[PDB]
Amino acid sequence: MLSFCPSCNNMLLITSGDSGVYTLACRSCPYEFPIEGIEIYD
Amino acid sequence: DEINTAQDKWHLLPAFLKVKGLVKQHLDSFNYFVDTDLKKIIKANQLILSDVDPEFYLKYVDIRVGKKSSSSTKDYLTPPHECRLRDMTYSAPIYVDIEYTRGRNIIMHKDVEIGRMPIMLRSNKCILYDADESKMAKLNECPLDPGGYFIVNGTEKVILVQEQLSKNRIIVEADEKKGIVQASVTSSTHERKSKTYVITKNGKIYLKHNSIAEEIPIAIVLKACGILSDLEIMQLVCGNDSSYQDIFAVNLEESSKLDIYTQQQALEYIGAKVKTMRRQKLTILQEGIEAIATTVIAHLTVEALDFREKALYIAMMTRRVVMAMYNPKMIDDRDYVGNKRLELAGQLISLLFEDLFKKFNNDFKLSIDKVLKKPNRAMEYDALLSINVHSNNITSGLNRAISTGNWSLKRFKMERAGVTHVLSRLSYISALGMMTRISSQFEKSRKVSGPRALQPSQFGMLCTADTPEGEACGLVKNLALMTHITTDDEEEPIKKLCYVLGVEDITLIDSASLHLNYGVYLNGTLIGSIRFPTKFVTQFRHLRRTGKVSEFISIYSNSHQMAVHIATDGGRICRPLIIVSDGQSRVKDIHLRKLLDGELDFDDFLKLGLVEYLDVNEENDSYIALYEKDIVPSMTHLEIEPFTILGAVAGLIPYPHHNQSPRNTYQCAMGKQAIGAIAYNQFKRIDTLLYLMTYPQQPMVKTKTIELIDYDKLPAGQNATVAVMSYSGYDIEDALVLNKSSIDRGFGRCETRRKTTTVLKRYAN
Amino acid sequence: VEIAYHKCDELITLFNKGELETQPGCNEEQTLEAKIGGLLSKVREEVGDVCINELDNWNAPLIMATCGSKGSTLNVSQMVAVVGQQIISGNRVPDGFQDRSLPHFPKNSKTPQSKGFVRNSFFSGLSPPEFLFHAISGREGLVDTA
Amino acid sequence: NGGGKVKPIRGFCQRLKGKQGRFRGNLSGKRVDFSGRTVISPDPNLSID
Amino acid sequence: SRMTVGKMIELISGKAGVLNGTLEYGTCFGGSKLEDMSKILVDQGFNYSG
Amino acid sequence: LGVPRIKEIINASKVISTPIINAVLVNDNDERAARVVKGRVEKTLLSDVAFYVQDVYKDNLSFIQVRIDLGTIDKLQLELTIEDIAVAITRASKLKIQASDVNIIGKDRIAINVFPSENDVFYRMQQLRRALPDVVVKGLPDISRAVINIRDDGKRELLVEGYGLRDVMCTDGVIGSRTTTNHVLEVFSVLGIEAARYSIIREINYTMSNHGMSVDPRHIQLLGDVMT
Amino acid sequence: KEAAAELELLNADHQHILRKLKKMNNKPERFMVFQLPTRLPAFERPAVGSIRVHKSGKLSVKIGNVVMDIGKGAETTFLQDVIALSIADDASSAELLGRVDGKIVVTPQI
Amino acid sequence: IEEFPLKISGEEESLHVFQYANRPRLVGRKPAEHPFISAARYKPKSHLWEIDIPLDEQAFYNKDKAESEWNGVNVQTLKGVGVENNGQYAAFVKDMQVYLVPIERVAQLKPFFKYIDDANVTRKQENRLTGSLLAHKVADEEANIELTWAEGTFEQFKDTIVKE
DNA sequence: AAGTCAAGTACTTACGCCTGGTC
DNA sequence: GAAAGTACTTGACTT
RNA sequence: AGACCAGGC
Ligand SMILES: [Zn+2]
Repeated sequence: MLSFCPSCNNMLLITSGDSGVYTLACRSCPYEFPIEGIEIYD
Repeated sequence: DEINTAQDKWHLLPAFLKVKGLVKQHLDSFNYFVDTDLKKIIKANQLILSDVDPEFYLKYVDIRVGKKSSSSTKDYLTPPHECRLRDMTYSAPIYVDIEYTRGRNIIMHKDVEIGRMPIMLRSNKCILYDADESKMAKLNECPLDPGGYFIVNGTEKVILVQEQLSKNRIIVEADEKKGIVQASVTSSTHERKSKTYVITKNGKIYLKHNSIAEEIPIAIVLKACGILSDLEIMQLVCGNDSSYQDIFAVNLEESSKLDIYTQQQALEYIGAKVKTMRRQKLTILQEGIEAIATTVIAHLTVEALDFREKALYIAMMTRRVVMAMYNPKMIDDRDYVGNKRLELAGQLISLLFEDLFKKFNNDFKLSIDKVLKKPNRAMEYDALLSINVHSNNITSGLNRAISTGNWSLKRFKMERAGVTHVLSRLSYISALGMMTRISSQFEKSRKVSGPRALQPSQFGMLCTADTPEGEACGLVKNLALMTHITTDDEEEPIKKLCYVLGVEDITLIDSASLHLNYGVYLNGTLIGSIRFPTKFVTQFRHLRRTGKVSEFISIYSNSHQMAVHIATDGGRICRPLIIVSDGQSRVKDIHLRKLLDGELDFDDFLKLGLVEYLDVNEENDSYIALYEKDIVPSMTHLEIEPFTILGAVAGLIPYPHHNQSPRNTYQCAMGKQAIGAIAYNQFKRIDTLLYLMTYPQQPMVKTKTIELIDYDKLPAGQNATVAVMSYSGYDIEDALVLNKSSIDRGFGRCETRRKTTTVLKRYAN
Repeated sequence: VEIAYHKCDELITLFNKGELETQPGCNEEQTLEAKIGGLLSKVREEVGDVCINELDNWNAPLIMATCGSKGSTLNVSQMVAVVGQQIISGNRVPDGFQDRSLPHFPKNSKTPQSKGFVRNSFFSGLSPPEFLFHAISGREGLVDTA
Repeated sequence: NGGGKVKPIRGFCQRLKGKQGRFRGNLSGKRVDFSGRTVISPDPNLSID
Repeated sequence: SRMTVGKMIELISGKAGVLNGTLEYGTCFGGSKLEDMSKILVDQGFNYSG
Repeated sequence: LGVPRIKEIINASKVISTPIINAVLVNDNDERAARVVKGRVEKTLLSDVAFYVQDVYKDNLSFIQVRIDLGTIDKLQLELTIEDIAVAITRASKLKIQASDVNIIGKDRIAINVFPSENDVFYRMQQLRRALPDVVVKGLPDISRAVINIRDDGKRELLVEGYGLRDVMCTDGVIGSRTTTNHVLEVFSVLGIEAARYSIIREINYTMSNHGMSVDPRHIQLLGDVMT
Repeated sequence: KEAAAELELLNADHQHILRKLKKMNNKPERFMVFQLPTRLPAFERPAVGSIRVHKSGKLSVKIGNVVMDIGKGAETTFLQDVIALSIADDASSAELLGRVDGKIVVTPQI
Repeated sequence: IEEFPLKISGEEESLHVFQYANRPRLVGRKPAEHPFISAARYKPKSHLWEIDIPLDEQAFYNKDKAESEWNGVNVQTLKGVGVENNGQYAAFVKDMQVYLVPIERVAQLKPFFKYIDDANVTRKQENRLTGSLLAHKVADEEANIELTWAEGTFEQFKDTIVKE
């Protein structure tokens, strides 16, 4: 989906949250996301 | 007759060719060699230091060729003739000056001869330089001899001009199936090394090398190249928009999932996966083994002390290949002269001479080590007399190498065969024809027709006629009448000047940028990245044409691929022409009348900014006219003498344009097989095989080229009448008919001279 | 020859800035490439057609090319009237430089005479960039048989 | 130490190998005695054969 | 078949040069005209071309 | 055409360059069956008709969203409505990816759900994403391209490039009685022996009867016989 | 259209840079940075000329004693967040003057 | 027509200029926003300036990951390499005249983690040498300096002003 | 755990004949 | 460095 | 004997 984190600005990968929730966080640095993710390519 | 504009243009070539002779190559390079190269090579190692004894050191202050004291030269250096008759070589002694120091605490000097060395004909150190008439009659030899050849051990051989692929430059090729490949080669001093970038699959790209074992994930390499932030990377090799994102995003994705950052895993990865360690002084082992690696591995050309320079360069190297991965075309094929560079013998002799000198060192160092390990009486000398009998290894070593054609190097370790060729003497053309000829190396391909057929870029820089029809076709070419081979100037005094012209250092520049205009490349290296290309180009060319850095260092714009190139790297062909300012020529009549009458000679027009040399890929950017009549004032340059397109050997044929190319090609091969009177000294000369003519005559129809090359002074053939009719019947297909009593008064009467050699030896008995 | 020039020049000005019906010759710029090849072809042969037709009787090349001796009517036509369309590789004189045959021609070389075309015979002589083009085809055919 | 790489050293399967060495060049490629060679030149007067 | 017209012109330019006692120049892309050789011939009693 | 083609024959190699196949359909007509069998047999129109491909993540569910535009299937003739690409979608699923689930709602939207080295789901879906607009909806896995050309005087027919043969001959809509195919070795794998020998002497005669002269009919038949 | 496009920007740039020069005039902290050739000769040697609008709205820099040096404009910006810091003697630390505004280079000419 | 005077200031401790490619401009009409809390480290002849920026607990902090791995709730860390190039000056406009103070050396700012090199070790654990490594082996050894950043300005002008 | 159809790496030949000089 | 083909040690997929 | 290079058709 090619997203990025403020500050460090590397990449955002989807990680499985415990018990039912699906989240995403930047690797090696603390962060979390509200989801509602979307992408479209033609 | 008044002076017109369509006349004096032809008078320009004799003024140009009278200063610089028909053969520049061998002469000019050998002259630069014996002065610049000799003083530089000896400066590389000026000292020999061995371990034993309290202190010993030896320094070579100066090295010269056959010149010292009040003596202008050797008392008598054997002439070319006598040297050829006695089978002796042609050489001049090498004078060296060294400073010896013993444990007797001394500092002293001397002048010694380390050995001999071959000297080429028509050189500054020869006896034939600037000599006229009776001087030649006394020295028993011909004034019209071309010169520029080495005579050793009886007969004489010639070092042939060898073509080489582009050195220290990026070249990108595309392929069916697997993908796109770019190759990078260079040499720094002792070693030569090649880098190969490759995309195997997925769009994710790999780096192959003989140093590192297997195919690194470059996105990790770039982390080891000093950059961390990711998307800065993407915004560099890809940048703003369109489809360049998703392709490189694949590698970007899976590279940072398993192992991600610029420091920790970056260096350690490469270091653990790296090949043989060379076994000595090896263990610093840490992230620091990759430090030395990351500095010098493949891209070592840039190097220095930072990670920023090399990084962006590799990134920009990734920039181009992902563009041609998108769609076909958009590449650089390796065919035409623009990507090719030729190297004169001047560099090759230096490579061969420095190897034998290096071999002498360690042997000479170990020579004194004998008595050094011996208990008593420390020795002052025998680093003189004993190394003199140990000398001459350079003599025979260099003489065997030049006579054989097999060069043995312990540094680059490149063994090259088929370099030197024996000069074939039949007619006067064959001697001048074999010289000024371009050879080629490697590339194989007897099957491939790619590097065979002629290409439009060859025009004016090479002969489009001459070619040795046979097994080898198009693999050997010839230079035109007016050409100049580029030397090397310097590096440092460009950048600093370029910075003054408004360009800025790449370090301070934030790199998000494919976006602002072009950028300035120095020998392929991105430096300035400056806006406003117009004022940059024009003013730079003005500083060239007028007061500074003439000839090479030419600048050309690149429209599609966004950049502006400045190349100072020499070893390439240059051609002269005339600048047209505004709507009309810069020459303008009376200036040329001032020339032909009494004065002004040549090379003065360069000072006045009239005639100059285009070159490289800059010849593509410019616009060249044909005739002064044809001018439409959109034109940057006109051309002087359009008939110079053909070579010197092909200038014999009358009305060449009336015929077809296959006919002119055959004559170039047969024309050198004709039998002439050769030289004046011919009767006093003993050859191995020679054919003579009795009553030679000039052609009834001459050419403008044959006068400048001095042909009709020594013509080959018999001028005779003829009739076109069907007669005989012994004629028919491709067979002529002669006439007796025309032949009985003689016609084309020949003579055949051969020789025989015997030697009376003495055994051990 | 002149009437066959501006017609193609009218076709080539519609290339980039205009639209035209394309044959099933796939993509663009190949369309007119087949048209410029077809037009200049016929014009060449047409010029050489009236040449030999009006040529005088008892001449050697006609009679010699007439029966058994040497060559054909096509050969003598190139000597006298006009030559045309030197073509190797199956196409027209691929660019050595960027988007141009020779530096002597403007950028984006399209129009006839800029690529692989000569309106001059062997008798009248050859314009300077009418030569290199002929040298190509000569070199190509020579290395072929070899 | 120094160096190797002398090619011709193979003594048996090479001389017997095809083309120049034995089977093709020498064996079925033999030489003809009582022969001659020279250039060419026309003539009307000699009948064919 | 061999198709060279450059040789056939050489005779006229050569013959005209001998009659004038001068070596006749020739070159690619230019040089001595063929037409002037015809009038140099025809005035001395020779057919204009060859 | 020329001598390297004879090399391809004489060598009798498995593969070969641009092996065109000739076939007759029914009759001479411009519409319908002419373009019908044209759009039947080749490649994948999946990446074409796909409209936009959407990737959505909401709550605990993973969604692959591909909505097909009906406009292309109407103009370009392919026989199905929705479910037959859905079974073609599950073909792709069965082949290189997974057997899990499939969804159908409206405007031909197909949803794909996945669930179980950490965070593999993101890396999983990332690869499944790019690989989706590829897989074949209809036709065979052979043909590089086809062409509809004017046959003989006024008639019409098509020529196809591929190794397919029998399968495109088995394909309904075309009469397979009189046909032809190159690279004889494969013709031996279907008709075999005699018919292949008749074909190899047919091509040898053809290509050598164009460039010039004559080889005569006798010498050719013996060459093909001693091989077969 | 080489000369065309560039002279169009030169006009504009010689105006726009004048505004942002006088837009920061009084003394809130606002900074710009310069790039100049080396060796810096000017006129006198006891032990400089300046910028201004040329006639008819043009812009010309200069130095004294028969020399004319004019250049303006800069490469693309909007990325950099920049401030110069004060370091002295390795003693104390880091005095910050605040932010940055513009960028300009000056090329010599005929 | 008119005249804009310019001056060239003196030494004044010289200067060092900061830049970082991480945070762009706010795109609003007001470009200026600034980092806080300083905490820089320093070394001679190659400085490699370190930059520390606070981390907010209020927004998307992800505490469960932190407590499991690092104490890295603590202030963010950035570093960078300095470089020098001649002929570069800085400018500020006062009244109707222009004043100019030379910049000297320049540096780039991009981050890195000691939460990494230390974590990589604790995970794993349980004669010439010139050029590159010489700038490394010496680097790690010779760098410890505590710089306290304090921002105030009065005499920064008048010092150079009276030099006219 | 046999029987299985499809994959990576490793091999021998690609021009008829002659006539000259050189180590 | 040739390119073209042919021959020889291992994995999914079943039963 | 085994080698080379040029070149001939
Ligand atoms: Zn982040």
